[PDB]
Amino acid sequence: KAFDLVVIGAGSGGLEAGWNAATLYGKRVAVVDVQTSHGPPFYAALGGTCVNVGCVPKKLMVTGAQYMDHLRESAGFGWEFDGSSVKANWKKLIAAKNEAVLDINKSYEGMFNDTEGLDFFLGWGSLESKNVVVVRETADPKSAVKERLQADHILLATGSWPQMPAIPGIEHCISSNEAFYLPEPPRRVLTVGGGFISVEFAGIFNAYKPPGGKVTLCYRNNLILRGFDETIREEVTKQLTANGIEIMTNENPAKVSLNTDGSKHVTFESGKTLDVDVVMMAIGRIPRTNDLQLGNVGVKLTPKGGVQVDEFSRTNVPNIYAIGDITDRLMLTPVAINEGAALVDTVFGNKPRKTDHTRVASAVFSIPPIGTCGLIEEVAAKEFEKVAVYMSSFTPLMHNISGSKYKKFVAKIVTNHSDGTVLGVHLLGDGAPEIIQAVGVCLRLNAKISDFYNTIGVHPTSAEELCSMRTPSYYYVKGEKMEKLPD
Amino acid sequence: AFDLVVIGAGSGGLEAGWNAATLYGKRVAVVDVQTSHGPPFYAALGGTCVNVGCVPKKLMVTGAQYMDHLRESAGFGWEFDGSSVKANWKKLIAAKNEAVLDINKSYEGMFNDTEGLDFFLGWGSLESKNVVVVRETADPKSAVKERLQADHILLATGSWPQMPAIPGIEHCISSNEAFYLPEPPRRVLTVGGGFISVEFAGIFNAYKPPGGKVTLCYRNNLILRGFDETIREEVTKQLTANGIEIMTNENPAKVSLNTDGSKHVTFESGKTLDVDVVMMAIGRIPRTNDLQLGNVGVKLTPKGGVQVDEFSRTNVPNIYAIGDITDRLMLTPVAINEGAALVDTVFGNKPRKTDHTRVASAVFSIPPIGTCGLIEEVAAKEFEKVAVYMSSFTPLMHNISGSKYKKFVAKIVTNHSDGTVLGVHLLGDGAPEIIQAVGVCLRLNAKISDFYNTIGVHPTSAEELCSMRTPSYYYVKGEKMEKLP
Ligand SMILES: Cc1cc2nc3c(=O)[nH]c(=O)nc-3n(C[C@H](O)[C@H](O)[C@H](O)COP(=O)(O)OP(=O)(O)OC[C@H]3O[C@@H](n4cnc5c(N)ncnc54)[C@H](O)[C@@H]3O)c2cc1C
Ligand SMILES: Cc1cc2nc3c(=O)[nH]c(=O)nc-3n(C[C@H](O)[C@H](O)[C@H](O)COP(=O)(O)OP(=O)(O)OC[C@H]3O[C@@H](n4cnc5c(N)ncnc54)[C@H](O)[C@@H]3O)c2cc1C
Ligand SMILES: FC(F)(F)CNCC#Cc1nc(-c2ccc3c(ccn3CCC3CCNCC3)c2)sc1C1(N2CCCC2)CCCCC1
Ligand SMILES: FC(F)(F)CNCC#Cc1nc(-c2ccc3c(ccn3CCC3CCNCC3)c2)sc1C1(N2CCCC2)CCCCC1
Repeated sequence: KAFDLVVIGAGSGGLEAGWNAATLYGKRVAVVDVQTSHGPPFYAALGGTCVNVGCVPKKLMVTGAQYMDHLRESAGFGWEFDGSSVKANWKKLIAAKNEAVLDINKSYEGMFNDTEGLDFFLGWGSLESKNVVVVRETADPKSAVKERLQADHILLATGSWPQMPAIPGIEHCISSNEAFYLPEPPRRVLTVGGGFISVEFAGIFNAYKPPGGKVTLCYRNNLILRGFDETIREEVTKQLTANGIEIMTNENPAKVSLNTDGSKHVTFESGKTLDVDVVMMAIGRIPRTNDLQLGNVGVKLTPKGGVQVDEFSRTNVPNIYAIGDITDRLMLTPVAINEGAALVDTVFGNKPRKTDHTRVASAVFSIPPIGTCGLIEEVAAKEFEKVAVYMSSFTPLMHNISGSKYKKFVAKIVTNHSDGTVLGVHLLGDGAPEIIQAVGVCLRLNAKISDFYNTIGVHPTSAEELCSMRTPSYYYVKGEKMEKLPD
Repeated sequence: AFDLVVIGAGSGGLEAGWNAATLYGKRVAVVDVQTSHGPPFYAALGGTCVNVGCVPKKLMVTGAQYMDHLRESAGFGWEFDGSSVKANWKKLIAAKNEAVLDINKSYEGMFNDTEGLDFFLGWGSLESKNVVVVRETADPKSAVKERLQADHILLATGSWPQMPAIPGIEHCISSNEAFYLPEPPRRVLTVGGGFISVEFAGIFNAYKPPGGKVTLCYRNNLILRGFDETIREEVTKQLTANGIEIMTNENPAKVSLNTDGSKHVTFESGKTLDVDVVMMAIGRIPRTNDLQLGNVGVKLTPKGGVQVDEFSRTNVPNIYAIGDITDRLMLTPVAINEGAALVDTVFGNKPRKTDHTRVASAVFSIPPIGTCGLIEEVAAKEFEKVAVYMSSFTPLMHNISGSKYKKFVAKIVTNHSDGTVLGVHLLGDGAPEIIQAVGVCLRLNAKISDFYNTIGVHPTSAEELCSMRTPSYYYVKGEKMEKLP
């Protein structure tokens, strides 16, 4: 079996590369993955982490969680019903999520069956030589060989995996993988970590918890969501707290033990203790390099765990490439897709293309959600002499009527004040993920603040706030925050 | 005397008045017929948008969307006593009224606390080229309250619902009265295919009592003329899917009262229909009749609008007109923009004119619409080679929500000679929020490549705009075809 391209990992980046190479350039492509559908024992499968245990199921479950707010908020608009009859059925949510993910799994299987020159191989891929991918029954190099795929080009696209801390009792904890299949919703749950996964699941568990429940989120440092706009970091903290979620900053689990009833007794480094039914570790994700036998061929890793690549996704070994989370840069599905498409254009279409990793728009599906693109102000302050910050914060009108007055919308714009170029936009509130997409197009066009405030607004929307800010709220000159420019 | 007298304390009038008083310290007078919302005049301090337009409409559509939320929650495991569910229209209106009144009071405070900015209650009209007379009523013979001497006069009285001349028209309401119905109508007929008719059809559909039915009729074949045709057809389907009856090629010919107070509607086709409310939403016309424009010779357009040049100047020197009274784009942000540009031009020697192209707008139907720029059939007449990029899909949540019919539609129209985006048209939840930043993109003359080379935000409906790289069909010399010749 001799192929133009062998892809290890049928995920976001791998599938884009395979589909493009086969359909746009008529190449013979083989793609390897460990399962054809979502779930245990391997969780990720055909379609990748995003489809199976990532963006897709997460979005469906956050959507379900939002109905706790919708039901309560409907009363302010005249909707009446027996509030004591409201119950949330977790099994129905999981079952419905499983059907939707499975429909995607089945669709991708049909893609392979019907696309000439695009073949799927079930098993574990690893590097035997520079031009041979071996597929084995299990991740263990001692397992039986299923196929040896001769490859002119090899693409490593195995994604990432939850990082689990080595504390006593870690075996009593779960990761996001298992959270997607919990048989019942935890009455008490501890989500460990300050990143988007911990925050998003905290909102899910908070909505579906049985009566007398409580969600606690802990984070080793002082403020959650490191890397996001600081104003938004503080606001989501308040709006999470306002919805019943306890946030434990400057705390970190030291050990976990079992109570007689099966619940978990958590002890933190500070000495505090907490009894919960589930402990979900979401402290990070690390590149999935352990099963590929990279040493057989000499593929180098970076000082971090990621496969080292240049801007064209080339490793140090000729004709072996790597994209997506395994490179440990921006762990986002659309980035992996773009890298895979650019790689195929470069290798097979003599159209050199490289992914732009700046000005990438992204979102956090907390409740309310975050939408962001570009630099935060403290980063821009170290790269530009004069930086201006335009800021607007307000409780939308519907939320004064709804009774959720804590739901303040935040809109921030960071600019290079020398010429007004927009460096970053940061949004908190309903619709922020949908708003920020086209803002990404604006930033690619090097839009200036005047391009925004001279655009006529759409009324009434939250987005029009971005076109209503023409005077900076404060500045950073040579890195120093100040309300007004010197002179 | 006054540097500026503004007739109409609405979107454009208040922007013009506020800017002139605070940015240039000019002495400004503003006239309006009411200080707070509601009958008999409905519009008041704050304009149509605040009192009987964008703001209350948005609140009431938000309330209407909960009918879908309550139903769709079941697909995600939520249950509750469905038989205990009631949509309390009176609570909605009461909540809406207090929100609008709070805005009325806010503008009331603005006038009291801003020097050089004064408000006069009454009906304004043109006595001469430098005199605005304020009377007690719209009747030109009613008692005079004030005579405002003005170096500059701004006409900003907005528009008014159009009503057809059919027997029994008096028994029909407009959008004005719809905001104050004491009870939600069990059976309602909304007349017209425009955005007001569609938006209120969804409001009435959500709050109607048991056994209710919303019917929308339009005199031609397809509602929402002027919007993208793919969206026009898909909106029709999704309105039908939610229980709204859409009567195309039908037009009321007469209305009479039944013995129970309901209305008996006879159509031109001979069909009949009994409803509790008939809402006329066939158009909006410039509100010029009460101004006595003949006293000074302000010329009107053949369609009834106050004729203005690019800087909002009438044919009479030092008399200007902005907003819906000009019969251009009847949008609040446009009126605001025209008002600010006028003041900058007149009182700041910084000539500014409003750009009326590539303006983003929205329809808060269920599902909503977001649009900016040209539709393809207009572009086809204006450009030799036009490409249309089209994508339809079911958002993830609607695979399990129980509303499979809620397709999201994304359309991009470009000048295929250079790929310049000429229009973007969206249908589905989030479209109003998505299209705002698209307006910034069109200002920057974004090309289709600028969209599909931008990395998407996943999972969102908006990322579909960055996923269309190949045209679905073209227009060449106005001729539709799948492939180029
Ligand atoms: C809970 C969660 C939520 C997320 N939400 C979002 C979001 O909202 N937006 C967003 O942009 N990103 C999100 N991400 C990130 C996104 O899922 C990843 O960045 C993206 O899936 C990376 O794709 P990839 O091609 O690098 O690898 P993946 O998509 O992870 O695909 C890797 C595939 O390789 C397979 N594989 C692994 N080892 C082998 C082997 N030896 N042989 C054969 N196959 C193998 C796996 O089964 C897997 O299917 C989320 C991630 C998580 C965990
Ligand atoms: C139901 C509905 C929904 C709408 N929704 C939207 C939307 O979502 N988005 C959007 O952009 N636009 C919307 N519009 C349009 C928007 O309301 C108008 O385009 C905007 O208000 C125009 O403002 P203006 O300054 O032209 O006049 P207006 O804001 O209408 O103000 C005119 C004012 O002048 C006063 N007046 C009139 N005659 C006299 C007189 N003789 N003397 C003194 N005062 C007088 C009136 O009382 C009124 O307050 C909607 C309109 C309606 C009817
Ligand atoms: F939520 C998700 F967004 F994740 C859902 N998945 C998105 C997708 C997809 C997709 N499905 C394809 C698909 C799916 C099924 C298919 C075929 C070809 C044949 N079949 C099955 C046959 C049936 C019946 C005949 N009509 C076509 C479908 C293609 S190709 C494809 C694209 N991607 C490439 C790889 C990643 C996704 C192709 C390029 C444009 C964007 C989407
Ligand atoms: F539809 C909306 F809901 F959006 C309407 N509200 C929008 C607004 C406003 C606004 N309010 C003002 C306002 C409102 C109240 C004010 C003052 C100055 C003094 N006051 C009184 C404040 C007192 C304080 C005590 N409590 C009573 C009110 C100013 S000035 C003003 C702005 N425009 C002015 C005219 C049109 C809008 C100013 C320029 C930026 C846009 C908004």
